[PDB]
Amino acid sequence: YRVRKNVLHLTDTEKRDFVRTVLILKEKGIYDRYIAWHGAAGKFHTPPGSDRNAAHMSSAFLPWHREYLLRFERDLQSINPEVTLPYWEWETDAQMQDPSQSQIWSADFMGGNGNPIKDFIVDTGPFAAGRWTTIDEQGNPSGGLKRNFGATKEAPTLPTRDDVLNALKITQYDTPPWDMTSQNSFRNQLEGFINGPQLHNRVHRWVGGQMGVVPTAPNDPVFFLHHANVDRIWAVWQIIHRNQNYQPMKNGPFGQNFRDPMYPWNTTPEDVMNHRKLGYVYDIEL
Amino acid sequence: KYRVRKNVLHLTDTEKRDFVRTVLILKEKGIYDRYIAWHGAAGKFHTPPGSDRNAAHMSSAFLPWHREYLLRFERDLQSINPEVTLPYWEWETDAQMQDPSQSQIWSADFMGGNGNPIKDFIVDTGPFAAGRWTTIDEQGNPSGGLKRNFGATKEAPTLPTRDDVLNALKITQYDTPPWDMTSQNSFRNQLEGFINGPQLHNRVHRWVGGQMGVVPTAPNDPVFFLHHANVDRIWAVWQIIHRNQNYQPMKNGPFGQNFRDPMYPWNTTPEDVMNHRKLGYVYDIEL
Ligand SMILES: CC(=O)N1CCC(Cc2ccc(F)cc2)CC1
Ligand SMILES: CC(=O)N1CCC(Cc2ccc(F)cc2)CC1
Ligand SMILES: [Cu+2]
Ligand SMILES: [Cu+2]
Ligand SMILES: [Cu+2]
Ligand SMILES: [Cu+2]
Repeated sequence: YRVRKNVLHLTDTEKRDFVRTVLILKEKGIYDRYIAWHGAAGKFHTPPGSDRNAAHMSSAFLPWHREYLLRFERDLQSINPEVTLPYWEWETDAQMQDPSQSQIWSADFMGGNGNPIKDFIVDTGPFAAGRWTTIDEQGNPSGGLKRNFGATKEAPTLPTRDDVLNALKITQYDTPPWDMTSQNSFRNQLEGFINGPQLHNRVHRWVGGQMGVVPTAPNDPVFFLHHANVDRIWAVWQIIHRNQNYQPMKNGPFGQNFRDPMYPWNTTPEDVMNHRKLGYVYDIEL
Repeated sequence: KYRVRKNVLHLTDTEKRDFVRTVLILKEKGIYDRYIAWHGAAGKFHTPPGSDRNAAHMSSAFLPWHREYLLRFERDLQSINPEVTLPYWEWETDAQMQDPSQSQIWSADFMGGNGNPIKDFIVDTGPFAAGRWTTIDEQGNPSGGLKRNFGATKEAPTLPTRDDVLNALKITQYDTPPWDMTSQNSFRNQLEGFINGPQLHNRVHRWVGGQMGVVPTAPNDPVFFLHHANVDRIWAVWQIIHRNQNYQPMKNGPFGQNFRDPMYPWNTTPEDVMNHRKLGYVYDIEL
């Protein structure tokens, strides 16, 4: 009942209402809760000793962020019942010679790249320094939003459309030991550790700035449109592989299994396996 | 009103045994680690960023946060054993003793004893000793055992007394602006222990030492829950005395500190946990 559109197919009002609603949540102090939640899960290892955490590098990577975006979208609609979370189709932006000139990086939406003159501090758009305060790992002020498109050796370019399709061809959702080293795994493949960095992981490194590391990534509002696309690819995969379900169903590390509570919530992957059941849908399904 | 919360000294041998085992079950399942993480995560959620106030401490939300914290915890106990309830450690009566480190609460059948100076004060007695109990650090990585150092600090060589508790109950205002560590004439700040600190709640932490000495790793010691159960009790008693004194601020305080503001990392508000009886439990001193 709640359509989630593509950024390029948004009206000027839809772009305006979305941005404005985010700034309100920021002013209310609700936005910082999500920044903290994301960082808090990143240090919750399942189990302690492994490199697997509640939100990343394991099987719960996809359902966690789905619930994450869901709650966020719910807080959006508590302000404006018409606003929904759009998605950034970065696989299509890769077609451009220079993706930074895309309409998603316009001054009326997310702003542009960082300014090399000003330590790559974002000085354009509604989320520039002085109009948008960011925090660091410890929860202290950091001094502005940063962005450095394709300035990394491991990720100088965005992933391609072919990368997305090759990921959808995978049969298993995930494979043991449900981590960074999982092979033939759609979860691990979409995350981006298969000959990394790729896809989701590559996009983070590509954007740079706060998006470059896990604990500070949600400081950039593009984080939510990026994962909305990640959530879409997962949704499409479920539609293709109707007979394939979430893995592991159990006996994986606690907090990674199908009926396990996902820190820091009581929500289980089962509770968020069907995005239609959650009350939203993507425009490509219509 | 149906779930009695008793005193550790008033517990049977069976009740102590059942409680301890239940804690060990939650630990093995991986549920216990959630609370350690929750506590540490709120300690770095500053309200607002820049200030010394966090979601769980050094502010007005200190008391309702831990009440909800203990509430959720007590519920996870009953998911295992529906008869087990969370006891409280009356540290004010232990202060009466010549040596508090001799309380029956520090016996091998409950919480174990003090730390071993030979092995960096690692606990080697009780059900939560090294090898029977794994602990984690700030970053969420294994730390290698529980520590305890009773009264080894200059600013907290002794536990707080009954008079400290009484004098705190004599305070009229729940809290005062700027609703933080420097609040004066505040029951919250008093009971927390920043008034000539460390005192009361804060002093107990520093007294026990080890993981209990710092905020992010404090829940690694199961005594953390019996300690805050006593802190919650004193708060409950204060509410009974001053029935028309309510939570402050009702508004205009930092977000997450107000009466109807969600307490990170939950959606629970101080209003939702203002009446402990409505939460489904009571303390034995009320009967
Ligand atoms: C490939 C690589 O080493 N990285 C490490 C950094 C990481 C960044 C990141 C940030 C937030 C997330 F929720 C997930 C991942 C991307 C993958
Ligand atoms: C007085 C003092 O400086 N402290 C700092 C250390 C702190 C310990 C502590 C641990 C966990 C809590 F939930 C609350 C408090 C007690 C107060
Ligand atoms: Cu994430
Ligand atoms: Cu991400
Ligand atoms: Cu605490
Ligand atoms: Cu405490």
